[PDB]
Amino acid sequence: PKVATNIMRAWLFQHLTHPYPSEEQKKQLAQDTGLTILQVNNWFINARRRIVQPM
Repeated sequence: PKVATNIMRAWLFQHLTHPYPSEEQKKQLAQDTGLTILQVNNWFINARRRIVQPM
């Protein structure tokens, strides 16, 4: 769980200007994390929603 989260957090911070992984990138992250494409996409939707949310 921690490893998977760190994989996607590292990718996110390396792509803050365009935090939208392509279909191929989603497949790479799913392989590295052990998550499905659906789960990977959900994690990034939530990440982008929480970044812009107010305090």
